[PDB]
Amino acid sequence: NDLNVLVLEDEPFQRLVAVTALKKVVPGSILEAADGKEAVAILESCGHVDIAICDLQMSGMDGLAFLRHASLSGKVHSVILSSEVDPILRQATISMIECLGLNFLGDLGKPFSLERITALLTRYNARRLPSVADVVRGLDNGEFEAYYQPKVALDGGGLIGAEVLARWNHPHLGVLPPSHFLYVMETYNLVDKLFWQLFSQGLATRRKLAQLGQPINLAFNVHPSQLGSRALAENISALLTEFHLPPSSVMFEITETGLISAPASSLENLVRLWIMGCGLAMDDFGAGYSSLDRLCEFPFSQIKLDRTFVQKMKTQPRSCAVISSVVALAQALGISLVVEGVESDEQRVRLIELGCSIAQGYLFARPMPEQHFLDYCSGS
Amino acid sequence: DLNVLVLQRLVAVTALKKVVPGSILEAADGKEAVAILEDIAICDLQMSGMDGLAFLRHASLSGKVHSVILSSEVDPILRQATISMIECLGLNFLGDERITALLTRYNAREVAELPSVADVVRGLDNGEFEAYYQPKVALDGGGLIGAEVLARWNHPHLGVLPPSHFLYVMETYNLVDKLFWQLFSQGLATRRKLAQLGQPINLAFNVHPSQLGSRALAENISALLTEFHLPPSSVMFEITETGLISAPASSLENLVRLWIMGCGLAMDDFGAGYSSLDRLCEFPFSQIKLDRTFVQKMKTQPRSCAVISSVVALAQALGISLVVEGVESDEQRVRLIELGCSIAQGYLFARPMPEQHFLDYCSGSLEHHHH
Amino acid sequence: MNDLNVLVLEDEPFQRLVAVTALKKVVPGSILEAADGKEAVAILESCGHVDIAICDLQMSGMDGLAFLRHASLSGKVHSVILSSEVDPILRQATISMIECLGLNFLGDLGKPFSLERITALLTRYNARRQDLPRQIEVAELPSVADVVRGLDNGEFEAYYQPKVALDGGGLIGAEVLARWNHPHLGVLPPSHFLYVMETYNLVDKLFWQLFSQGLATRRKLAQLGQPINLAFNVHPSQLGSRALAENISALLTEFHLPPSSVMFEITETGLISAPASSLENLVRLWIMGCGLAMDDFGAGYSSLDRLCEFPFSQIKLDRTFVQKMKTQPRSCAVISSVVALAQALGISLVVEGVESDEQRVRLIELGCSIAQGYLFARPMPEQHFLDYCSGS
Amino acid sequence: MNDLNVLVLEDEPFQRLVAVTALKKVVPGSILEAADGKEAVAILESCGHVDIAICDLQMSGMDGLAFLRHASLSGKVHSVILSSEVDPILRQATISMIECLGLNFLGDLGKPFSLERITALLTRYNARRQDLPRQAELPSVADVVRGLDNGEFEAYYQPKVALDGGGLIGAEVLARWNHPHLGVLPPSHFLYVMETYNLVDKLFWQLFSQGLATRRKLAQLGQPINLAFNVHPSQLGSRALAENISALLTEFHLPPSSVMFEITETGLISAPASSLENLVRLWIMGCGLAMDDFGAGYSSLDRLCEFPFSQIKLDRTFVQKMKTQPRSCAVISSVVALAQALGISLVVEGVESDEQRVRLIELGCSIAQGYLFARPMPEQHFLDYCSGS
Ligand SMILES: [Mg+2]
Ligand SMILES: [Mg+2]
Ligand SMILES: [Mg+2]
Ligand SMILES: [Mg+2]
Repeated sequence: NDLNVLVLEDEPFQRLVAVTALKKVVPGSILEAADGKEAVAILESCGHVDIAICDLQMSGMDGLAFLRHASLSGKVHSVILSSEVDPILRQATISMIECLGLNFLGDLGKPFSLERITALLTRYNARRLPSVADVVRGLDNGEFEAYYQPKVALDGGGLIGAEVLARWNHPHLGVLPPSHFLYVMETYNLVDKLFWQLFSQGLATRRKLAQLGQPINLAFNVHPSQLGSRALAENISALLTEFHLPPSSVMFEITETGLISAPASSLENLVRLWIMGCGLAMDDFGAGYSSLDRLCEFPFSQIKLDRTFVQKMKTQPRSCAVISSVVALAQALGISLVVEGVESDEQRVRLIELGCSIAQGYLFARPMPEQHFLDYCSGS
Repeated sequence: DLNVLVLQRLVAVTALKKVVPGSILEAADGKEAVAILEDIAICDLQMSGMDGLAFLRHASLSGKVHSVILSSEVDPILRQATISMIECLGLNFLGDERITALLTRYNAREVAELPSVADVVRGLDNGEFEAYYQPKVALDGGGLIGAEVLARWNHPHLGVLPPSHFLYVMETYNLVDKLFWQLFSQGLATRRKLAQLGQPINLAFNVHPSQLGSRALAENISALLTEFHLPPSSVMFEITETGLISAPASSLENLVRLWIMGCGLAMDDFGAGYSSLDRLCEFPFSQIKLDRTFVQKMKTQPRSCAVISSVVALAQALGISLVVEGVESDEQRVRLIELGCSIAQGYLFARPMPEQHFLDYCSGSLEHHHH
Repeated sequence: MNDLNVLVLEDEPFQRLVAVTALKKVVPGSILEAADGKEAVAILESCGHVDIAICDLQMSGMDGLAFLRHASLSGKVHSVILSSEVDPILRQATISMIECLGLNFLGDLGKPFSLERITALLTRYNARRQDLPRQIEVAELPSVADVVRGLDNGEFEAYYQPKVALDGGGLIGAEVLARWNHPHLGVLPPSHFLYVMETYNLVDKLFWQLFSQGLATRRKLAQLGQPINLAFNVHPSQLGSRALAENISALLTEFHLPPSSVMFEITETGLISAPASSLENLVRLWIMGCGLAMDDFGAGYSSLDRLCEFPFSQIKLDRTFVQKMKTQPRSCAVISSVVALAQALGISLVVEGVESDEQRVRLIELGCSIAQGYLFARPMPEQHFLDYCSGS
Repeated sequence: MNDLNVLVLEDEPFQRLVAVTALKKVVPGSILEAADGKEAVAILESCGHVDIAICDLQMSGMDGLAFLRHASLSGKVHSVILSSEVDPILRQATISMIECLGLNFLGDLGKPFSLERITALLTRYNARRQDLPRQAELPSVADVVRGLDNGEFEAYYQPKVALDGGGLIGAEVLARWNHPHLGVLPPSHFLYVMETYNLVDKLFWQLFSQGLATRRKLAQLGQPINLAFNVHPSQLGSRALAENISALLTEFHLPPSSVMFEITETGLISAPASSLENLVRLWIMGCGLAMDDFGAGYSSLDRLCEFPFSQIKLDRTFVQKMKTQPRSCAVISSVVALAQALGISLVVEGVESDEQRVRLIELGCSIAQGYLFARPMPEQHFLDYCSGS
């Protein structure tokens, strides 16, 4: 009311029947393409397209490449498939449409039953938690921004470094945390993609900080799956070069858990980064069995313990004992320890009493976007 | 007749001008060693070492060094990783006078060893891996229905090698993807010739399970098919039943795109789980294949025959093809025909061949059929 | 949000520890732990509700799925998370199978078990909590103790289900099936006791009670000139005892019965999961001359190869195969392959769960020959069964 | 390339089936399956040689590392393949730890087994078949059963001492076989088997009453040295343990406080809650409790609402690693810090040279065991040792 449908249908009689069925039910314009090249030109100059329709059973490798064109244009919202999808590959097909960053509206067979074209229109406008399609589009569209949380010294004011955190400017929900997209990115293998957007932003921020005479070390989280990648280390350097920042300006964090399930060849990237001089933190330390055995076998330059140690100090003396033990450990290996989630002064002094040097939490600073951080940094 | 580059820099070099008979070059950094071109590179790898990590890197794709002694005895804790890191560049790793001990080791370096990681990375980089082709044939008559594309290494000293001598390496070092694209385009080229000889014959490529998780496998396959002006159905992709079991969660995206494109999809080593019949049901493979042990155990085991029968019925009821592997003799060829099998691979027809042998096999076979 | 309730089923103490440690950090509420069926059913019995069960679908020490089935009958469980992110092709089928139990599928946990991922699944749960069916403590799921006393008070009766030819309904044999004459709940099928008996090693006790009620009946049939063989289910655990085959033979002799008058049935999963030492009893029953049937068949072929000679005279197709015929027609191809298999081995095929005549005709069309199900005859107590066995 | 014997250890029957199915297609030889230890050991005894053991170090109903240790001593096993690619950082330690047993490590299998990866490991095996071995009389199951049924096991005692001085604090009670033919044997030659055939408990009640006889002597003498007895996880099962321990202490006129129980970290981790209730019961009774073999990490601390341990003991390997693995010194430091902050004692084991006695002092360690001070002794020697002090 009024919609804008684009049908891709090669076979001319089929085209004829389809479009004619669409006139009856579809309030609004309708466009027509006899192949990929003609459809990609209807795109090359048109506004929004509410629904794209094409036939994946009949063709085939054209239909797929089209949908990508549909995807790349940024101009299409939803998809109806003009053949019935096989029950056994239903979810496969939907998921495939959604990794294009298109919404799957539905499917139906030629010649179209008119009641079925209504069902899907009603359903469509009825769409007026984020979906897979949403995440992919958000990512293909530079909506993801880097946030910054400082690692400060507990005693004094301090400013030692920062953890780069992923946030998403949602056009309707606003700023969101990883739990609302990492699932999707994790499941569909977009983590790498997000990583490189953020790593670039992060280095740009690192430059502005070097321009300002600030030794703020920027720490990035690396997903274990990336650790298996052939050229991660070689790509991190190429960018560190392109940006004229030195290795040591920068640090990569990997959880203890994720390090457990990491791919056979993870070490090839890890020796790289270590030699290079990049700092390497083992994050959420104390999560597996052999935590102490791990530090032994890999020269991590930092250890981080998480929100729960701090919270548990007061009510649970065993936490204090392990905080102290860890302090000793970092102390004896000559590396840094960051204690996360400090929210109160009580907590802060206790940590000092125990021996901890670095912290993060809402006491000092919540995660911040580039500018608020830069301002924060101009001040210590 | 012996080359040394190295990169206190004077202690080892007078200790070298006392040892190595030949041409001794030298440089202070990457840039100056990269110019020092116009056999052995000794290396300090607590250079820490991005400069310590520019050097070896041109060196490797330059084809300008073969072997690497480090100028430092690194911390045993990441000695393995560091060795993997060298070798992964395609450079051989000798070690850390113990000095002269390894310089005559490899100036000399007979039942000889399995290839090193470095060996395999090199061969991969220097076009030494070649597609071979084994025909799928109509048991009744003499094919020719298709061909499987296999990987062999034209190793410079050892001759032709089967995957046992390189695939572990590539799997552990995430190099299988790189081999696949090499052999895939080789196979597409052969498929052109095959059309050009009037023999449209489907070619099947084995896909490694890890590859199915890769973001744009199917689309690349798609682009490449367009480049070679070949239709999707001239090509097939085979994945082992167990491989599919261990496959990444994203795998179905690639499989559905291939199916939708119209390439064939074969489930290879059918029956190796655990859920075999259930799995066939949930995905529409156009072909399943039996391991060669099924045909071998046909004399001893009435059971082997039974499962062949069962699978023959399974494929005919799904309207898909069945390939039986391991056909080594004529008596097992006729037994297979009683059982209702139709397509086969095996030594009786042809072991895997390099392109030209395969083409000549094809010509001959066509000529035989026409009489 | 509140006292979330999470039960983790994990066999392997180091995975359990990793998982539990991660859950403690992030889950608001209690984390419960089970290493085996016994802990798991105990935890279930004492709990009022279990909001999320985290389950590993292949364990050595526990059948995860069987616990889920039992759990679904309890009323107490909202949702399931799987800790094996396995098998892409079979993933939908695995989901639906969970969903047909009553259960809600939340997602899979990775074998990392990343804290971020965990909170996603919790937010996800928490957004569904209301829309989910109420948790009630169903009193119809007899407790372990309660099962244990029934089994000590002679209230388990043998029922008999005929196996018949598909064209006609001519009698061929029958399976003996366990029913519980529950003092106050009525007559219960295996859904209501078998899983408990399996988990507390009480199956062997049930088998000896039913096996002799059955031989009694087989004796009466012989006397009637009715050559109907009776088939008894042997659970894999029972194969544990080196003397099973010898105990079975002493008992057959005691009842004046030849081995050929009887058959034993083991599931495919059971046969697969048994140590070779244990598989030696089947070889023995086979040599004695008993029939042997491999039960709930249909999954693949690798069970054919466990033993030097295939000891089985019969194969039975899993009940679900008839239901899937319309629902998923590719399953007709498996029925065909299994028909072809049985014929090639020269053994018989039974197809179970035949309820309508439209199924009967299709099964005949596929080449099936012997069948069990509601369409022909319900499980009967002895006298109804005996009377049924007068009509040819 | 033929007549191999391959042993597959696999807990989980579908995984075992897949592996065995793959193995039969490709191995020229025999494929032997073991679903547990009871089966692994039996296959071991009948076998005479096993070319390759395929083994999962992370199983539920079988300890894969234990079995490999036992196989290593039998000298019947050449190579190992691991059925998991687990843990890239800890991989080199794992390989070394295996090679230190005297087994050649071949590689990992992807734990749904590929055919071409099997024949690869096969070609690797063949290449390495004639390599130089390494390192010894292993008694059989039958032998252990009769040995045990015939009172051949004796209690030995190892003092726990102050690292400076040599002051006596306590003693661990140890097991030794007084074997009719091959002499005095340590647990390396019997415990694994007892562990896997449900015989440990029987060994325990013998040595416990032997140890009680010795404590009671010490107590009549007014020499209060607590004796620590190792408890195996399986025994935590029987809910009667503590009643039975309490009843013996009574029979011997001793209080709970005179005695201590030791349990390994991995033992503690492997245990159902139903079992840890038993540990608590001993602690409520007033027995001492130690966690043996400590130092992997911190996860053990959080299994019970109350930590029931008064003592923590590091493994021999730590003293040993001090040189060839300097980083481990940090962990000792760390454990010292832990133990101290917890207000419990820390025992370091396997101290040989006074050189390494000095470093432990630096690091902060106080209590110890090892050959520097006193080697395990039979009753009477130990009774005299104590008399000195
Ligand atoms: Mg982090
Ligand atoms: Mg193949
Ligand atoms: Mg049955
Ligand atoms: Mg001890």
